Amino acid sequence: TRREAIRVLGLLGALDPYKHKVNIEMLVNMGNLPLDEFYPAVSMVALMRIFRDQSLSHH
Amino acid sequence: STINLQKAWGAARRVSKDDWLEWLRRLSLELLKDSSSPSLRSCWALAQAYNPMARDLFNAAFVSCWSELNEDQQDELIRSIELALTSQDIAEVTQTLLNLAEFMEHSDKGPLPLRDDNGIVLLGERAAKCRAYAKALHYKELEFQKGPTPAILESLISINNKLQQPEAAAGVLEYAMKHFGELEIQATWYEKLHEWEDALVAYDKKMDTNKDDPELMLGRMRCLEALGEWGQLHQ
Amino acid sequence: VGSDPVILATAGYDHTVRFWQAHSGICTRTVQHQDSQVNALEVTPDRSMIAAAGYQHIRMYDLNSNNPNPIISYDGVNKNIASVGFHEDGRWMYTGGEDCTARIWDLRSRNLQCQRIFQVNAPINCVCLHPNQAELIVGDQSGAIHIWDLKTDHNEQLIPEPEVSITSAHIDPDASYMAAVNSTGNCYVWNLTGGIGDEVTQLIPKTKIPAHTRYALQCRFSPDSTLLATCSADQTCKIWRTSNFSLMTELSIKSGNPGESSRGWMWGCAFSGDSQYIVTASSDNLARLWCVETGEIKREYGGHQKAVVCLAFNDSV
Amino acid sequence: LNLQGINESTIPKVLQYYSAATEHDRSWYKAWHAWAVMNFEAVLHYKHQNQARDEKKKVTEDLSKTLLMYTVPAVQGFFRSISLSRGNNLQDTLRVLTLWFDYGHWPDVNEALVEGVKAIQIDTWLQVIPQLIARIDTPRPLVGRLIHQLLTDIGRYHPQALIYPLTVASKSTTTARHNAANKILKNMCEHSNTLVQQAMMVSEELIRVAILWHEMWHEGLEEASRLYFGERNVKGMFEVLEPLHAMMERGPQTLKETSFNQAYGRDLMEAQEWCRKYMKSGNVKDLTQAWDLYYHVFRRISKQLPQLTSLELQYVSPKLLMCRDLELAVPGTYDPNQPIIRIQSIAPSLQVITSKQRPRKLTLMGSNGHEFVFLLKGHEDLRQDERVMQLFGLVNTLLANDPTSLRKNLSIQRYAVIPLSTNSGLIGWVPHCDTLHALIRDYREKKKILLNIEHRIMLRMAPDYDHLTLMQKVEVFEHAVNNTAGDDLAKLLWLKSPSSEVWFDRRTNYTRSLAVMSMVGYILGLGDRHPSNLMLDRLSGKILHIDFGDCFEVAMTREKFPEKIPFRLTRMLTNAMEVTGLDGNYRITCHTVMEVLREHKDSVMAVLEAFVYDPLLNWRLMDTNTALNKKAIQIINRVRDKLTGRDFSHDDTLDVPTQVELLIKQATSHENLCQCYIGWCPFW
Repeated sequence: TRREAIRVLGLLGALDPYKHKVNIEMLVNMGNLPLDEFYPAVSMVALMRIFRDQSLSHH
Repeated sequence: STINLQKAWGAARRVSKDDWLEWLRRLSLELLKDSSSPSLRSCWALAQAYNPMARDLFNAAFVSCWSELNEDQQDELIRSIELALTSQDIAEVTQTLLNLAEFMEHSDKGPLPLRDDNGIVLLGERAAKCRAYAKALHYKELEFQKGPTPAILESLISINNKLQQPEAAAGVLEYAMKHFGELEIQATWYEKLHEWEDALVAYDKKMDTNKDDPELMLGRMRCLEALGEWGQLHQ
Repeated sequence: VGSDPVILATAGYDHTVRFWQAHSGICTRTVQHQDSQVNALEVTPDRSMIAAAGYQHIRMYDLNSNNPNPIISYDGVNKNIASVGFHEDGRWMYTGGEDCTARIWDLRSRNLQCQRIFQVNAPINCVCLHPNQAELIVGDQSGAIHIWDLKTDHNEQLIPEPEVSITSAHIDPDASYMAAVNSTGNCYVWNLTGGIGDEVTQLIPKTKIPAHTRYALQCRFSPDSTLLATCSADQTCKIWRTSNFSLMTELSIKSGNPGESSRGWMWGCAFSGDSQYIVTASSDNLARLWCVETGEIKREYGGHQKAVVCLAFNDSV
Repeated sequence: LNLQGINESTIPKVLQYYSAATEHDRSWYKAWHAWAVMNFEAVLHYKHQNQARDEKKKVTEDLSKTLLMYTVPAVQGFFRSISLSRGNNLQDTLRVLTLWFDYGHWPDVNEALVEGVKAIQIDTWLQVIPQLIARIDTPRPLVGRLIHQLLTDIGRYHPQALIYPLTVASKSTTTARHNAANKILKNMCEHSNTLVQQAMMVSEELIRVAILWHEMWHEGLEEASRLYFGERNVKGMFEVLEPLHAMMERGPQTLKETSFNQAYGRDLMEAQEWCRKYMKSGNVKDLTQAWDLYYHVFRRISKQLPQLTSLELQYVSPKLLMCRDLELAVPGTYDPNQPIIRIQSIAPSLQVITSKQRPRKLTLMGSNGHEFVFLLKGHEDLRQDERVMQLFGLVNTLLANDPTSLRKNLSIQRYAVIPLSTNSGLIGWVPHCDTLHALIRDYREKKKILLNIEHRIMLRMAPDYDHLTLMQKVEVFEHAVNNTAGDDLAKLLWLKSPSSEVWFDRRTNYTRSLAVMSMVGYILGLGDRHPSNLMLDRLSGKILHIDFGDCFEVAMTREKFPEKIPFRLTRMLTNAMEVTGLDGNYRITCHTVMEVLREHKDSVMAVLEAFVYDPLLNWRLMDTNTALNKKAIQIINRVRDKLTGRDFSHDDTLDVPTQVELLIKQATSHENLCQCYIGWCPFW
């Protein structure tokens, strides 16, 4: 599969990304508040990654 | 959280990638209990369940642990950082070790005193091996504002062809004309920037004074095959 | 004070104009100024008073009486009057403005206006005058030296090179050499012609010398027609001569510290009677007495506290 | 043109030379483009020959009967270019009008407009709607009456993009201008009888929201007092007061209008009686009581000026509270190839920007659940600032054909200026952007540094900084450069970005997007630009500018040290660019702009012939003279001499890198930065 997919992607030719783009938060709140107010305001920032659709079903 | 700090720092017994990724997880677990703020304790129960939890709050648990000890074990922390990337460089481990030196310099307490050099050469070469070209330009203004030496500006031309920014490397040749001279101008800049017309005078005045250098002989013979003059090259 | 043939006056920024002596080292008095600055200082040759010019005012002081008061203040002209010109005894007066006018004033007239207006196309930088009211030499910003006549208006416009910015002009009493130094450092040397009753003055290009690199401030010939100094802003001064153009003494007031710059420039120079002593005004608040041939520190006066641009000098013995 | 040029012998040669190329391919655009340009330049060359050899009606007839012979190559050459333009209608539309603006009283022009107007598609002339209204006072019955026929053809399709320049036409000063506009407004009421009567109700009440009653009496007293006390005004003072005396006949209706009645409405009608005690002889005691009342109400108005922070719309203009479900779409973004987006209603409360010139920051409600923020100004000049907005898109159009310009990927944002009156307007506020005045001045308190710490030391050095000469402003400049650091503004970008890949891209976008209007403004003639007009994207880092209304000697009229500085050369803009030198993102960035702004002659010579020849916009040349024929020729002479690059030495034609080099050391050295005003602040 690997030796033939290179042949498939290379027999077409090259492609420029500037014409390809025609068809197709973490460190911001710390810059305003000091370190004494950011240390309680980070744990829920470490908790909302669990709130992305995957890591809830066992814990 | 005081006596047990002198155990997981000077290990130096890491061979396989399981051990290299197991060291950072218990290091992130050790950085939690030292902070006096109770907001860092709630994630310790979730770190045993969720395995990438070490990649979530390691920035906030570093300054609160570094600014707690009585200025005695900070040098041991510096030696634990420096001896972690000495040999057997794994890419994401070096990414984690360069992300540890990121949260500190956004504050008003100064950057991290790694090597008493603020992390220029040691983490920059690891970021260059990990292909972090946005990180490779950060210490360039550190090297420029601390004394221009002739081993600085010759390294920025190699990180521009894979960055595809030709205007950033085109402001380099005329900078050495009215500030540096002629003795500090080499033929390295003309080769990687893909021109072979104006440099032929430089190759003729360089290769005729000294002996026939092999690398300059390989560079001189591209002047006939990149422009389309295959008549003299066969001779 | 008035019996001193060597008259030296130094002005500052703190509304103080102080008269300094030669070989005594005693400050006489201070002159208070009213809410402006003084741009030009010149001792009148009658050995009784001294004239000055500043922003939106033209005033004259006294030398004999201590702490004088302004009696007659010729006003009406504004916008940075810098260049002054005077008679060989102290009768006439000429001010130079940027409004492309060549005003003719008098100390014994009645009207408070000018006499005639000569129009140019650039602001006037330097004004040179013959001692018996013969010709007028005008330097501009565009780089066109103008020679003008008082009663017939014989214009002589000379453009050496575009993109220049001249500093000062001077002529020897023998009327035989002229030097023009721009902001770059090109010293145009022009030979004169001895025409008194005919006004020939056909100029001949002798030798262009790019001596200085940075900006210049003032050039002045020697009264013995021997030397020629050109002050620059690079904290050094390379004086030259007229005949052979040989480097005699490089007066260097440089520091040598790369971490400490902008101490003091070579603002004003003044040749002595036998071309041995020179008066140096700088911005380091240390008025030094340098030498021409030797070039060492003779006297030091840390009296002023602010920067000094111009001076007033007279050797009327 | 390389061998001989233009004379009285090569004009019949090039006609045959282009008609030979015309007869082969009829569908080839350049045979009707370049030949049309060659026909259009002949009329201007003949006019310049007449104005330079004869003038500086016996010659006017010999010119007009000659141009009658050169008419049949000239007029019919453009319409085939407008039937085959397909996108570039910025040049093919106006060139059949500017001759019609000059000699439109001809029967040949009358028979020439039949085949062009009545045989063109509708999607071409939907962009020249505000420009074809400002010629309403033409005394010729043939020129000034074709607009009433043109609005019939334009107004048949897309009626939503028509009333925004028609609102300002019915509020003219004199009588004879707005009568034809009222005729146009009566003609526009034959479609639905829904949009005009509601659009007037929206527009007049948003003008009522824009300016208040007690705000105008401030400058109404400050003008009418100071003219009479300083400049010896007799009859013009009543001319200043008479718009204020022709206002209080409508009567109060609402709660704020009742508060104005109980707060001030007792002495405004009575003081005119004092004026009736002044018109008989001109006494002092029969008028100083009116001055007492004016000076009493002036302080009472001025005490309430810091008390205006947030307002509610039911107090000022509650006419937008009764009846709903309108059809008022979003102004400025009406595209014929996109569906319409309507506005539901107005927000009851909105944050209002407090400044010196009194702006407003209003918002609208879209039909997709997203907010739209706009800026609302008053008593200013933006009729000249809207004539430079249509040239912001044609640059992005022209950079889409040459392959050098495609590799840079210019993203030049723009908006649409909505006209309101002769003094107020509507600025399209680009959301999530900022000026740099809010970044540095909030960053300056972070490192425990006060504001004037670089200034007071200069007050220790020289307190006469606005009074020094040319040679004495040399040493004072570098004290804030060599002593103090310069890496302060480069750290506040680092304290905002979440990563470093986006950070270097945004920091380099701050630099690569400032050298694209530094030479366009050099052609246009900018000067005296304070940094509060800067527009920086707080998400991507793009550079935009506003307030282009002092060009062409208006910025060089003032006597408070008029500078000759086209682009900024402070320590901020120098140290913002990184440490490879000074020609990294400045020389190569200017390498691309020069050819794409030089050889596109048809697009750069199609905009400046509109607002200069506009009779409503010549008053900026009136402000120079404390006539127009001497100045209007020299303006286009200066434009041509800046486009050819022969500004310094007039012996040879310099190429692109030499012209880029000419715009470097003219502002790098210090002879031009010390002739500036204190508001420019070279110590920043």
